[PDB]
Formats: sequence, C-alpha cells, structure tokens
Amino acid sequence: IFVNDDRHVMAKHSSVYPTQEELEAVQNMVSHTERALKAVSDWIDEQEKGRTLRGVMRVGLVAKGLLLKGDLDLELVLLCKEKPTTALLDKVADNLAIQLTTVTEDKYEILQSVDDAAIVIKNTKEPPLSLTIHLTSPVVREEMEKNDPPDVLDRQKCLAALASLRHAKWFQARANGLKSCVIVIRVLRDLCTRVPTWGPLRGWPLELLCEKSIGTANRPMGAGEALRRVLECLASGIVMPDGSGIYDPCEKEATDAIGHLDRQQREDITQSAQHALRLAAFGQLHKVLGMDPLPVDYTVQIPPSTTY
Amino acid sequence: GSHIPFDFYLCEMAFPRVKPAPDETSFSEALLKRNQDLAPNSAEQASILSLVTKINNVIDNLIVAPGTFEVQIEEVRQVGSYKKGTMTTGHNVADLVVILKILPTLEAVAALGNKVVESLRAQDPSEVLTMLTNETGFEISSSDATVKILITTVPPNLRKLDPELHLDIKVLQSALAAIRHARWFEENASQSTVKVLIRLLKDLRIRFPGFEPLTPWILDLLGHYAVMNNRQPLALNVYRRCLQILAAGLFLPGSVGITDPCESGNFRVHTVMTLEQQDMVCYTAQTLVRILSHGGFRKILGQEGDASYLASEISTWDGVIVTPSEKAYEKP
Ligand SMILES: O=c1ccn([C@@H]2O[C@H](COP(=O)(O)OP(=O)(O)OP(=O)(O)O)[C@@H](O)[C@H]2O)c(=O)[nH]1
Ligand SMILES: [Mg+2]
Repeated sequence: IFVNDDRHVMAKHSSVYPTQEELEAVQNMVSHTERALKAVSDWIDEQEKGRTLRGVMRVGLVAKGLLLKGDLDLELVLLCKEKPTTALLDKVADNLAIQLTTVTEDKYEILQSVDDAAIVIKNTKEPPLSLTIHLTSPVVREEMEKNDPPDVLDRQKCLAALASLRHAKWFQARANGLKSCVIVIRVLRDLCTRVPTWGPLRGWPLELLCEKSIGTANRPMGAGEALRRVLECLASGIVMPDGSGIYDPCEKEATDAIGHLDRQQREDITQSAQHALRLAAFGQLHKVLGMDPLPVDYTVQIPPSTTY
Repeated sequence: GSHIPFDFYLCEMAFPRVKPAPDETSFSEALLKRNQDLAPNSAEQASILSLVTKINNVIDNLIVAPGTFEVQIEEVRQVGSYKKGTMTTGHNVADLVVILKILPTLEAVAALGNKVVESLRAQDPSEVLTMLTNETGFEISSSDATVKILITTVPPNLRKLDPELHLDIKVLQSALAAIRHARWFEENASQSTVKVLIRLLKDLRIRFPGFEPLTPWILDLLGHYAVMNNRQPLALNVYRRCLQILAAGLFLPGSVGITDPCESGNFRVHTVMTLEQQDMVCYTAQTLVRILSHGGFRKILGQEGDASYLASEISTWDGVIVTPSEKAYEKP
C-alpha cells in the first residue's frame, strides 16, 4: 500500500542523498583523520613506555548515515584514559599535523579550541569539509554523577561529547535496522531545513521521534507509510505542552528530548504536522515534500572504520 | 487498508512520561457536571419508561394473541438511545423495532399503528396520545414522551421486495441493523463510562458542525473504542483520546479506522462519510486537540457559551495564537 507515496518519498530521498563526490571526500577525510589519530596515539604510548588515548569514535551525521547534499560538518570523538586537558589537546593537535603526512599529501588546516574542548580540521576543497574532533573521557561522567591538573577541559563540553557518543551507539542499535526509519529521517531532516517551523526538531529529537513512532507499529512499513505514521504521531498532540513529550533514552535522569521547545513552537509544529497528514491522506504528499507531483542498504553511506 | 493510524494509548509503554501527569481534576469535574446537565430528569425517564412499557406490552400481546388482526408481528426489540442508556435531556424519544411476518406495506404500517394506539386508548381513555405514520413506520407520543416504531420484516422477505408496493429496502435494513447495534452495545459497550462519553460526543457533534457527518453508530463505536480498546477502562477525561484519534486520521483514507462489528466481512464504518467530510471531521478534531491542550476544555464542553467559532477562527490562549486546521481535500 501507498505505492505512489513510496515513489515520492524515495524520489525526494534521491534528491537530498549526497553525491559520490561528496561521499568520496568524506570517506577520505574521515579515513585520513582516523588513521592519523591512530598514529598520534601510537606515538604517545611509546613516549610513555620509555592507554592515554583510548579510542576514536564516529558520531553525528557520519555515524548515523544522515549526511545530505550540502552537509560540510563531520564529527569524531577522542576518548582519553584520564580527564582530557589543555596539555593533551595541544600535544594531539600538533602531532596530528605530522601524522597525517604518513597517510596522505592532502593539506588540512588544524585549529584547536580549548573552550570547545575539540580540534577542528578543515580541508582545502570548495566547499571545504569541516570535521570536529571532540576530546572527552568517561572519568568525567563518573564525576558529574558524584586531585588533577589545573587545565581540565570544560566538563559541559566533555559531557555533551559523551551524549552524542551515546546517541551514535543508540542509533546504530535501534534506528538503523528499523525499516524506512533512516530514510524518513533524512527526508524529514530536509523538511526541517525548508520549513523553519520544523527547525527546532532537527537532529536528536527528530531521530527519536522517527524511531519511536515507526517502531511502535506492528509490522515493517514502506517509506510512504512510515513517514505518515510520523505525521499522525505529531498530529495526535505528542509534542504539546501537556503530554508524554519525547523521553530521552540516553539519559540516566528523566529528560525530554524536546523539553526545550516553547508553547508556541509546540503549537505551530503540531498544526503543521496535522495539515501535512491530511495532505498526505488526500494524495498531496508531494506538497509536504516540497516537490512537484511525479509523472538495498541506503543506510550505509560510508564504509565502517578499519582503524577503529 | 491494513493501515492503523497512531494511538498513544495503544503503545503507551514506548512513550514514558518525564514529569508526573498534570492534575486534570477540574477537567474530570466539568466532564461529570456536563453529563449531569445532559442527563434526563426524573420526571422525564418516568414518562418514557411508562410509554415504552405500555406500547411494548400491546405489541408483546399482539405477538402471542395475533387475534383476528391481519398484521403478524414476529418480534419486537428496544434499540437506540433508550435501550443503551445514552439519552439526552430534551429529547424524550424511544426507538422500538417491530419485525413484521409478511411484507411491510404502507397500509399495514398504518393499520398496526392505529391498532396499537387504539389498544392504549381502550385501556386508558383519560390519557391523550397522538399517532402518526411516516415512511419508516409510525410514532406514538404523549404530552411528554414519544416512542418511534421502526418497521421492518424477516429477511426472507427482503429479497422479495417490490419498489412500489413495500417500504424502501434501505429503511428495512436500517431497522435490522439497529437491532444488531443494540445487541452489540448491551453486550460490549454496556459500561458506565462508555455510556457517559457517547452522551458527551453527541453533544460535541451538535456544538461543532464539523462533526456533523458523524452518525450515532460511529459515535457509539468511537466512545467504546476510546474507553475500552487498550486492561481496565480509561478514565472519562482520558475524552482526550477521542479527539486525538480523530486528529491522527482514524477516519481518513488508507486507514482501517473502525470495522463494523455488526456487518460482514470487514466494513469500515467511516466509509459512509464522503472524502470531503472525512477531511472536515479530521481537521475539526485537530483544532479541538490543540485547544484542549491550551486548557480550553470549558469551551470544548460548552460551559462557556458558543464555541463553534473556535474551529474556524483564530484564538489566543494565554499569548499562544491558535490557528484552526483548514480544508486539505481537493474535489477533482
Ligand atoms: O429508519 C430507521 C431505521 C433504523 N434506525 C436505527 O435506529 C437508531 C436510531 O438512533 P437515534 O437517531 O434515536 O439516535 P440515538 O437513539 O442513539 O440518540 P437519540 O437521538 O435517540 O437520543 C439508529 O442507530 C438506526 O440504526 C433508525 O433510527 N431509523
Ligand atoms: Mg432515540
């Protein structure tokens, strides 16, 4: 059922799904940078021997396979045995410049920000890719939950890096295998961009909303039916001031994924979704997708890591 | 279509609440107060019960002792609002379905009606009644209550109808379906809260012409479904689900909606509403869902005058501007 609605959501999908040239550039930069951090680590373990860096992880768009046409922002997480500091940031950012040279001749600008507790990497392509390397440590969660240098990195910034890392693991386990979920999220990510009313849902809240709504169905759905179920969900008044709200699965304390929305946003987003639903029900879903009426493993965008 | 719209109460385990469910005490009080305003007084149910007894008896008799009378009655059933106990004040009318043995002609419908009222008048010459026929049977009413008699026949006679000699096949089939509804209702929807809600939905549909296309039968199935289809019944105020399922397109194209329990094989009750009407019902409930969230339940329940404007006009709820949902259906 919903053949025509499947045609439109899949064609819109194609329209927003990044190109091989974008993807190939992502693969390259990510691969280069991962393999470079692999060395930056190996180099340290040697200095100590004569641990500190526990791993490198993909998060955000890259990991979730949520890259679309025009996305120039990638992200990684750097795990540190201890609590990352300013000394380690400078040491990594610097040595990273030397280790990249062992993997590629491409030139990357390396810029650090002690405040963002991260190391940004920009390449030289038009437009340029920007990959942010967030440094953090579990020893930080333990501590928030309950005798070190004087240059600890911003706990808030380090705690957020763990959150996204938990979002990335959750997404791969729950959302990925959910049929039409990753597709609906992409096509709805593009709608949150086009319609400023949906803006506030962009990212985590949208991802959760789509997994929840689509996951509560009895059986697997197509892209058409799946997207509808998300409209219905909203149309029911889920994000209204009073009501469950979207509960955050990656939080030990009860957290609302959309608790930041304000009374009017909740009203507008709901009234929009409501209208979008009926439009879909009456064969006008192309209008919700901002397109003209028409006449495998899409989840896997870039290869999994070898280095990590 | 095998498509089931979204229902929060069908999969609640997947949406844990973050902060304790707000206190809807006032809402529950108003819901009961209104049920009380709509409920028939003690004078009203006496007059009805009295008239329903009198007539039902005369008919019971005519069935055991057909006498010399040329109208064979095979069965009589109490159906509709009076039987289910969802009656509203001001409308003291009961529905009786009388299944005739032979073909239900226009002459017979008048003979039976006049024979019935004549029996009441022989028993009680003092009480004044009036008896009128129509195209669906006849009516008998006193000074404060009316009993509608819905004529039909034993199915055997349905395939043998005559477009010009007997009553409309549709009318006869409607009366029979009425019997199945009451049977199903007494059997399945006979719950204290279900009956209270159906009375409130009947009121909502009257103050909001958006809900006009909704029939008594759909309302019955909707109230029962909102209360019972989930272990225990849902609290009366948790009414909110009725609006929420209409809003998520339970009665929209492509949706299973509700299947008729009194028909075969898998009929969608909302299939009797046009596409335009479906759209209308939906977007009406869509506005009322939003309006209830803004704490406008006193208006929704009709305790604050007319609110029919809420569904077509912009309203400001505590600084929040509410824009009513609009037509999305396009007549090709
Ligand atoms: O001609 C017919 C044939 C059949 N029926 C059947 O009888 C029932 C009449 O239903 P009503 O119109 O009386 O609605 P109600 O009793 O639920 O609420 P009130 O307005 O009475 O308070 C309907 O459910 C229909 O199936 C008729 O009403 N008229
Ligand atoms: Mg009635």
